[PDB]
Amino acid sequence: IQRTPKIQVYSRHPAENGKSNFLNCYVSGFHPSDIEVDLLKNGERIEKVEHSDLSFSKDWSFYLLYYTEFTPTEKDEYACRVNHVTLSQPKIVKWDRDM
Amino acid sequence: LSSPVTKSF
Amino acid sequence: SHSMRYFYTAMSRPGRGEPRFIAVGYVDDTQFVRFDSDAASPRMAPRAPWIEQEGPEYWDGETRNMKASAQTYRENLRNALRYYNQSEAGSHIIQVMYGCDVGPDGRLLRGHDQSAYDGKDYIALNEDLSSWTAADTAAQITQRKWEAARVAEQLRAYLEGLCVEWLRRYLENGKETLQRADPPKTHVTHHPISDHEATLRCWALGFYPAEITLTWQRDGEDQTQDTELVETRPAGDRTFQKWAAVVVPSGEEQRYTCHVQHEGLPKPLTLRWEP
Repeated sequence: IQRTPKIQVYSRHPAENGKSNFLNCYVSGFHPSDIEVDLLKNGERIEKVEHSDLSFSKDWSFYLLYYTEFTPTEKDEYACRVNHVTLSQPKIVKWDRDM
Repeated sequence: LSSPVTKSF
Repeated sequence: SHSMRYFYTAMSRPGRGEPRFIAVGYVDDTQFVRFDSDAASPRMAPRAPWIEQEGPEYWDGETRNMKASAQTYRENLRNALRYYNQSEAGSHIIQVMYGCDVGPDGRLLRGHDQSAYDGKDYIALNEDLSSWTAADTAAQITQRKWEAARVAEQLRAYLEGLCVEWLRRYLENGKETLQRADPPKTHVTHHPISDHEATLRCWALGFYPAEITLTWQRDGEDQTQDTELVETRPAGDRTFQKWAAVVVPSGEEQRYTCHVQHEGLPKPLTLRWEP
């Protein structure tokens, strides 16, 4: 059994330029459990990233929330990079403040 | 509180 | 009504050490405990404020029980490998979820105990709390061992006794958050895509429990099929977020209304883009 991850990149609170917030990367629906998740700032890996405890849904698929403290600006680009046995190349999902 | 019941396969 | 659930994941990793065992516990949508066997010193740990008030016999008892479980699950991984005649080279996973549901009066409504092997159902305790449903020949070996060993009688005693007793306790202790529904903070945003279309996005932020219904209506007509509805996602603060967006033709925005139904709302909300 192999299930590819669903990925959502978003903030804890509505984005306000220069106001502190949390950048989240929610990965869910995957199997097996081994997964690599990185949050990016202008294409570079953010080092202070935490994650929730591995849990799973009623269908046995795993979910994890990866999160980091961040301050949105007008020019800075944020993204989440995910790797899993199901992925040919890592997947990069850009942060859109309107999503 | 978790289950104390042994579930040996 | 309320529920308590435990989730166990046991994963082998040949050439990479002994199997890993992770357990998490929930009351309703609130994670309240965790255990991970990879930790230097594995312990059942709190994840919600209202559980922090449980005494050390609780945490020690839970840690002991989790380690005995991690050990049973490593043996179970070896047994499953023999039952399935699998190679010692592949990584395998057993998952388990069990717990109880109680009604508004606190009486046991239903007990649960389900296990999976490599992401597939393996064996489950039936609602009668006295018999098992085994998914395959391998799981039947387990079922017979569990019938001989009176495992269902033991689980029933747990589900009708301790499980219910403890859930009642957690609900009283966490009454301020577990029994107080946090309504969503709502707003509608508008994003021109081109000179002829625009996205309307209805936000429901900071709500608890996770159960919500966010729908768009155009002139009082449901737009489920045309609505991009993201899966309910954790805000990271024990509350949830959800949004439902619709791409609308420019000039139609005022005809779209977003409808929010949630436990914490006395009456359902109706929102529009307010320019």
